[PDB]
Amino acid sequence: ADLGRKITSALRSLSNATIINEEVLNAMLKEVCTALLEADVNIKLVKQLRENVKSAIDLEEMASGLNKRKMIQHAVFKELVKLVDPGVKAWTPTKGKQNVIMFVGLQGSGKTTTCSKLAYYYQRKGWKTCLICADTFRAGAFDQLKQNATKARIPFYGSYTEMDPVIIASEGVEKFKNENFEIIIVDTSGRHKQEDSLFEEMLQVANAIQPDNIVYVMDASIGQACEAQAKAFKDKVDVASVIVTKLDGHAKGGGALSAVAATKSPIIFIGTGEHIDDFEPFKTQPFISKLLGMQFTLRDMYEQFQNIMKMGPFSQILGMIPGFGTDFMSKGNEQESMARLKKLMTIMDSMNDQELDSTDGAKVFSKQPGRIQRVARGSGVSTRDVQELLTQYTKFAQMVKKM
RNA sequence: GGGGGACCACCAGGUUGCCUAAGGAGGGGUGAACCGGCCCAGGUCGGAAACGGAGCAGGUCAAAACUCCCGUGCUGAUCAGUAGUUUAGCGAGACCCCGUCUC
Repeated sequence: ADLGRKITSALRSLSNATIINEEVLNAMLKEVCTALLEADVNIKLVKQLRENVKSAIDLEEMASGLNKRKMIQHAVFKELVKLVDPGVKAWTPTKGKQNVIMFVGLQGSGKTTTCSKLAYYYQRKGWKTCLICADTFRAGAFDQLKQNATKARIPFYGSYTEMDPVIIASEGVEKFKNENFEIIIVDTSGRHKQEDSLFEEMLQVANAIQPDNIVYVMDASIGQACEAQAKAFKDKVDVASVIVTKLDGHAKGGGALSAVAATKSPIIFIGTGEHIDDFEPFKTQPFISKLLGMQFTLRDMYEQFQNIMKMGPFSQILGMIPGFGTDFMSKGNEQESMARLKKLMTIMDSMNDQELDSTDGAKVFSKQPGRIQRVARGSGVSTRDVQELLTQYTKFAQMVKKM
């Protein structure tokens, strides 16, 4: 979210000036290239983007009569497309039946986190996922995967110390082909801080099973050293994809994105932190756009809050829409405003059908002050917080019936 | 957490009356608004945890209080007028005819 501010500052530097000449475009691209280099992005490819922008739109030829800065922002957006993502969306849905997808990461790339949290989105969309943990050389990560996975009702077939990921993955697939499942995600192990050594075993697994998709997990902390690895990743398996993880902990994600774009592949999923909810599919060009340029009852409010928290996760889509304004994007590192909503929902759950189905619950609570005091017995929140909720509901209903 | 006393309200259920014009050891419901108990999701408090406390939704009633019905005794009142019994006459009159007389 820093690169968008740095290029929005470059757009504000284009605006509010009465110059327009080649020097302003030069000084703006001098600030754009500085922002890309401070991300990580390679000065050769950035100067290639710059000379492509100049060869596309010079200012020596006269397209006489022209609204400016709009097609300039569009050309900068277009060249940042023609480098970050190769175009239209990478194919996210569930690819037919039984969906055998392989995952190979790196040591320290949050293999357990990615392989745990990718299943929740397909389970919420309505697709049955099954994880085969062939992480044979990580006995502790077996226990972390099981402790994080038993809260999600997922079957598991895999034992300890068989030393054969081929046999473990094959017996996993042939046992999850029993109850007619749909997605089979196979999580393979780590070795040697992988030089050239696990790809032989992964070719053995692929020759044994013949999977459908192969997705490799990459980090944002590596930066411009992703290229030599990605050459091997895209020469050994052609039909394969990337998941770039760990964005909020580093300032070097754009360099990894530029390395993947220079090695010419589309990216399906992306990770944005350590929490469960920090994964997003790719809406490629609108990600770059959102980055650069931005009778009502108590039961009715409770059900609308149910619908809003049902549209809950969704934060990179719902929070980056034009028309919001400045002074946001942190709100105290984004946690408590989503957390207190469930608390207010339980304060509303401390009400009965009469209070929730009456016409004006604030008027009913003003007529009967013991109804305010009855919420505090079962919600356990303070009566002051109940009264603050009722004043917020009163102002809310006033803004609704005036709205 | 382990134990010794003292007091209040009630229930089951066995004997009962210095008790009634009658006083069921009946059934049901709310148990709300903080004022009965139990199980207590989520949450909160204490704790490093195990776990435990106050306990909300929700469910529950042999045992806080309230209320309804049946039975009960007093008590007005309604219904069918059911029940088993209680003109005529007289005296005068015009003209004509018949005789007499005179000129």
